[PDB]
Amino acid sequence: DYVEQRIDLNQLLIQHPSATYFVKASGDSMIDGGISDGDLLIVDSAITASHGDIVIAAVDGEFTVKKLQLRPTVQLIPMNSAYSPITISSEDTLDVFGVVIHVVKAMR
Amino acid sequence: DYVEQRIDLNQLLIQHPSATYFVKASGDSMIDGGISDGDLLIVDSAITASHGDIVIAAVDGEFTVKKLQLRPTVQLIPMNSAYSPITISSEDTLDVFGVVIHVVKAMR
Amino acid sequence: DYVEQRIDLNQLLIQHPSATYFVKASGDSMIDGGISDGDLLIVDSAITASHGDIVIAAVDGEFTVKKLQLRPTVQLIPMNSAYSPITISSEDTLDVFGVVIHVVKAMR
Amino acid sequence: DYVEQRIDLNQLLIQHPSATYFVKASGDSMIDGGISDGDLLIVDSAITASHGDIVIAAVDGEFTVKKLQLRPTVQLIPMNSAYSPITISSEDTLDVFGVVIHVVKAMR
Repeated sequence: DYVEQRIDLNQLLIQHPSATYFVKASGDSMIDGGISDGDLLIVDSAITASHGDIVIAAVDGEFTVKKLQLRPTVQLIPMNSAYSPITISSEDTLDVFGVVIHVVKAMR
Repeated sequence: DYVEQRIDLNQLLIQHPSATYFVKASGDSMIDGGISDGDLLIVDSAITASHGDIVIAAVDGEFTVKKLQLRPTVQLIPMNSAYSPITISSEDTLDVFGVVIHVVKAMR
Repeated sequence: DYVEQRIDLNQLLIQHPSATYFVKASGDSMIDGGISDGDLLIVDSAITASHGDIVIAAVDGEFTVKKLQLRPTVQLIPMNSAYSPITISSEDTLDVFGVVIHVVKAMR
Repeated sequence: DYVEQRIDLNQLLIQHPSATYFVKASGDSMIDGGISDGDLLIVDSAITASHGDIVIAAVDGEFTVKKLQLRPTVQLIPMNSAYSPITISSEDTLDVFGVVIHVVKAMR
């Protein structure tokens, strides 16, 4: 007879469970990226950030969810035409805490 | 000492696990709604559809993910200015298979 | 005198009316099975799928009408020599929505 | 003759340099604790949080600097009579990112 394999979102969405956590998006600096105020960002800290990845980082002691740009220069760029990029020069401190792998949007 | 309580997406996102399943969105008839081609739609079939809910439905034997409109007339309307609404008259058969509660977008 | 008992297709073809629905076949992956593009598949969801039954299922969020194979391994196999079987391994999710009990072919 | 051994703040203040970072304090929910808006909090993530420790934590996806209370119940309590405690029940998710070991106040 057939057996219904019940849905398991951790197996489907999470690769490294012991290093995965969720951060709630704030503001609309990343709306064009699909990230809106209130959404859940599933963050994996066991994977190393690359050019293009959206990361949870701390610039000069302040956290933000931005798109990592390593070339031509290290920068944290938004995905909203109204916001401006953040350059990471030598007097600044960049700290990446994980790569956002999924965005969970609620509908009701 | 303190002990970390690991993330559990099922507890966080699913209410009726025995009647919840995921459908993969197709095309872009629902982009303004936040649903894009490829996204996972978490569907709950244990809740009854209401006006405004985004549902997985079959109209005349063909499946679709659309927004249910019961007033002023029963219709399945997209969320893309380029697509047109579907009226459900008496010669047509509507069949709702569940309400989309969350959209999981991947960021790689 | 004789009384003509008018034809009633629901009584003749449908066993569980409250759980029976119709899906329109797509493509020709099941032509050898007698299912062709456009035909109506009368689906009963109140009956549990067995080896050999033709089912409406969702594999990784995508719907299909295929023949259920449980032995020697779970597989969704077509009925067209040109199409290839689908194995349902542990990283995959199978979801059966009902057993096709009849096929309605139109003639004009 | 005598040779002066220059000051080194890392040797003096940091124990695990590979897991130490600085977070800039926000608001005044922790003023009685000596932490004021703008101060640098030197955070060590290589040490496990205990009752009484001031930690950098994320409750339901939102970051905060609070005092960890494990007894009688797990709570995140401020150090400002005007703010109220945060209980961490089962429907809530606590995530500790490190213990604050020092507060650097600037005098200009």
